[PDB]
Amino acid sequence: KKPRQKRTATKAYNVTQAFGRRGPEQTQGNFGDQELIRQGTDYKHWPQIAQFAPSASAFFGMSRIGMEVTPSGTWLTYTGAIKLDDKDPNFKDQVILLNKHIDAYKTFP
Amino acid sequence: KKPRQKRTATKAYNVTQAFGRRGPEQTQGNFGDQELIRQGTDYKHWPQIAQFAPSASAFFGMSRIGMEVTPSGTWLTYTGAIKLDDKDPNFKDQVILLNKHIDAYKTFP
Ligand SMILES: Nc1nc2ccc(O)cc2s1
Repeated sequence: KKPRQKRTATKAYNVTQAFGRRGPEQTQGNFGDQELIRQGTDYKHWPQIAQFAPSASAFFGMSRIGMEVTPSGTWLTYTGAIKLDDKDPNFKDQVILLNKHIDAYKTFP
Repeated sequence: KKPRQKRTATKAYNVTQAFGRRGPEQTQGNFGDQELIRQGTDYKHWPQIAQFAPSASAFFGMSRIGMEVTPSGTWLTYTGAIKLDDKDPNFKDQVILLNKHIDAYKTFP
C-alpha cells in the first residue's frame, strides 16, 4: 500500500479516486476541471502543469513546513509560492491553463 | 539555471545555494538542521524525509492551489498537509526526524 502522496492519477485510477473530491475545505484539493479529474497524468496538457510541481528536495527546501496533531491524525503541513516567469514565451497560456483548473469544481453541474 | 521548484540540493549545490537561507518569511524555507542544509539529498536520512514529498500528480491533486498577482508578478500559491501513518512501526522515529528539522535554524547562526 503506497501512501496517498506517492499515488499517480490516470484514466484507470483518477484524481477523485486517488486524492478525493475537489472542494473548498482545508483537507480537500481544489485543482482540476472535469477533463483533468477523469484523466490525471493522461490529460493533454499535463506536462504544462507538472512543470510547476516541486522535486522532493524543493518541496522540503522552498516550503514552510510544520507538524499538527488533530483527532484525525498527525499531519505534516506545507505552504509556499512559485513565481511564474513572465519572460517565458508561454506565460500567458500558463496563466490561462492554471486558472481553468483552480476552483473549476464550482461550476460543475 | 533550473527553475527553483525543479532544483535538487546536494553536497555540491546545497540547500542554501538552491533555496536560500532558512528563515520565517513567506517563500523562505524553514526546514533543515546544519547537516541537512550542507548535504541536501546526500543526507543520511534523506529517504526517510522524501517518503513524505508528493508526486507531481499528488501535489496538484492534494493541495489548495491559488494564483496571487502582485507588484512583483504572478505567483502560484500552494498549501496542504500530508498524513503520517500512525500504524507504521517507525512512526515515532518519523515524528522525531521531522521535528529535528522544522525551524532548526532558530538554534544556530
Ligand atoms: N481527507 C484526507 N485524507 C488523507 C489521507 C492521507 C493524506 O496524506 C492526506 C489526506 S486528506
